[PDB]
Amino acid sequence: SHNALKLRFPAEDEFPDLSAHNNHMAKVLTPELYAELRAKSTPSGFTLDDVIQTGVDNPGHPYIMTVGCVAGDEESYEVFKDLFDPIIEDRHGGYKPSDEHKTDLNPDNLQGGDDLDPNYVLSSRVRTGRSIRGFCLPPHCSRGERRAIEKLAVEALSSLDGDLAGRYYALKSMTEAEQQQLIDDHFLFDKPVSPLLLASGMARDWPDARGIWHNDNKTFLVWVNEEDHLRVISMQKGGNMKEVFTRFCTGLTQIETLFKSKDYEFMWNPHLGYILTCPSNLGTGLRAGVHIKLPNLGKHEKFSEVLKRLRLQKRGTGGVDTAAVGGVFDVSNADRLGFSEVELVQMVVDGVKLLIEMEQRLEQGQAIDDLMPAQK
Amino acid sequence: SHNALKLRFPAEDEFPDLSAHNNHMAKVLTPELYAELRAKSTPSGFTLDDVIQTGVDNPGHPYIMTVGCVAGDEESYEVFKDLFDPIIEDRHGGYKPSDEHKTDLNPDNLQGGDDLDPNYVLSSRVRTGRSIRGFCLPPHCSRGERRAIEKLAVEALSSLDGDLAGRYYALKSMTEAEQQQLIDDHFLFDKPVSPLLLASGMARDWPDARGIWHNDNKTFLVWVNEEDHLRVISMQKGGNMKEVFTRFCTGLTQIETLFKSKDYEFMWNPHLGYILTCPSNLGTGLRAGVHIKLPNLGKHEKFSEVLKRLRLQKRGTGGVDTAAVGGVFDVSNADRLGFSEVELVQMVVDGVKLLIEMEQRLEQGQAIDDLMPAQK
Ligand SMILES: Nc1ncnc2c1ncn2[C@@H]1O[C@H](COP(=O)(O)OP(=O)(O)O)[C@@H](O)[C@H]1O
Ligand SMILES: [Mg+2]
Repeated sequence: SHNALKLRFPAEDEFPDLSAHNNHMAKVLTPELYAELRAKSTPSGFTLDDVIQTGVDNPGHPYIMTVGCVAGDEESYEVFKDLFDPIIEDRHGGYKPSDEHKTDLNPDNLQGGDDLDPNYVLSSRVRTGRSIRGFCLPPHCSRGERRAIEKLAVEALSSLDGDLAGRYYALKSMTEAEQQQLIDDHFLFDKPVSPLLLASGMARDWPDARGIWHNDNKTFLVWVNEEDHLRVISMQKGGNMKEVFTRFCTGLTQIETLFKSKDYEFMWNPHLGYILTCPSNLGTGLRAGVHIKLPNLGKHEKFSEVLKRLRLQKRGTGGVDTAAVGGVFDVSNADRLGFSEVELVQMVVDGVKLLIEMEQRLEQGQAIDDLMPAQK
Repeated sequence: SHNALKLRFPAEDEFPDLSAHNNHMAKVLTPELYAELRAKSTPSGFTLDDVIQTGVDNPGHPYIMTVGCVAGDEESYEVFKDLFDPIIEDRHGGYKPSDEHKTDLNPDNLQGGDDLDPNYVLSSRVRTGRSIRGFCLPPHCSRGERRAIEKLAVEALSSLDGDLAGRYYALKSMTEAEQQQLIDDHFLFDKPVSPLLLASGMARDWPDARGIWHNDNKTFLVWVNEEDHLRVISMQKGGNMKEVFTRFCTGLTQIETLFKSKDYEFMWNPHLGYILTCPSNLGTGLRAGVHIKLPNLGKHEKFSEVLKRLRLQKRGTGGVDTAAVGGVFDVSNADRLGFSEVELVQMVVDGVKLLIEMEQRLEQGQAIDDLMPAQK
């Protein structure tokens, strides 16, 4: 046993140096908490050192605040709750250990959002992730488990029909140009270059058992075995978020149904909602957003604050690990736990509209300056 | 006695609540049939409540309907025929109570099948199950009966020689080395984890009297006292399905002959063929299939349809085989009752050969429409 060897050393000699680190894990992990949890392990053998490695290796990130830790299996969140609970509370605006997560996958509860200004919104996307109970998560899953997961996913998705009928495209089976085309077109996950993906062990055996399934129009897609067992995605050009979300809920429900038929269930509990690798993706694990052109807003003052006020996050055109190019920003809901899928999409819709108005505060004749403070 | 107690309650007080159930048993068990059959029992004491317990415990799924009942002895099918007959008819595509099942274990009747293209067929296999008359089935057999069955099996199997010379491995005394080898060879079975099997009572006293026997060449395998008294499997790499089926037939014949010399025989009758625990396994209880490479066809939208038309079904795989090929499948006959063992193996042989033709067409980037078969 390796952990057994490490346990021969006093806890202080193994405690990581997080002095110049800026991630959620670093903000919570103390010498005391490390000494208390370093001897524990989940049934699959995942340990605290495994949980925090990415956060030790990556002091920060150039575009967003990172969590700095991952779960290796469903039991990770329980065995190491004294580490995860505070992180979750911080990352998800005060979500406490005693709080409950609520789901709402009914499109009808989303007001408007069916016509975000086309001149500003180039495309709308809604995604989430799901883990199959009984298997270890990507940071820890063996080649055998990953292949088993791929087998089940492929089997299940082959049942989707109608507008959701599609095909599975194994990473290994596509040419270099085919892969890059899908990536650049915003459909497929990038090559394993993410500092998180690398340091957490999620890039092992790449591209074995990884792939993408999608319908003919590429408006509904499922990533298999990338950062999570499954990443369910609904997307299309334009700003009809309502339509995107409706298709999302429909396909997501049909997928769970298919899995249940085979007696498989997604990792889920009343407190954390759906369980995923990264604590930031718990609850709904939902990220709804748009590629929005705001060449001046992205430059304007306190833009970072307007997004913070609306619980929104910004990413590059190529995603979280990229910068915005041509003034096109990736704007989506920053929160995922403590709000329902419907409430989340509603925040993006309402937030975008504002961003647009704030976007039109110069080309015509206006600008924030008068009615602003007076916080109430 | 206990049944006498229940008979003191009105039938509707003992009637199971199958409001949210989706299994064959639930479909046919009306309040009237329950009241008509709840007072009956077989000579071994098996009652209707015993027959349907697993179906009451396991609701099944709308999309995938389970059987929901089991036979506890040979008489169960007769005593509770008013339950089983409709279930059998529905499950086996219209097999009527008056239909006859023809058994054909003569390899000479199989046309060809000795040359399935080895560039596609990685291995061939034929599996079945048998029950020994005079003993209750797994859900109901006592420790004594189970041990008696094991002793008979071990004795007969130890008599096999030459190509069928083998060794017996009791689960009880199994070492770590033996189980790992058995695991690597895909020969091991463990205590069931399926609630459908557990709820029937078939896993009692595990692993008492359970065992694994296989010949030295590892082309003939027998499981003792698992789902049924005996599960017989013949296999080998390549596409010589005729050879596999021939070994299958010879092994079964010799075993049966050894049993007869001791005044024992397999449960069998002109209507249901070989009697087994689950109604879905009646008739031949045979599954003949191939591990086959079909990377192109496997991605074709008409793949599931072609298999359906050929009266075949598939299962994806999770090994290095499909990983390297990008599509290896387990394809076998779908029918069990109303077709002889020969007709069933013939359908796999004929179907496979067409699948290979379609695969070769797709390799040439051609269409397979002209090869599409009509439902048979
Ligand atoms: N609103 C959007 N419209 C079109 N593509 C998008 C949108 N948001 C993100 N993407 C695509 O998703 C990728 C980045 O995904 P991130 O890494 O941002 O996904 P994460 O949302 O997985 O769950 C990028 O390559 C980009 O092409
Ligand atoms: Mg991503």
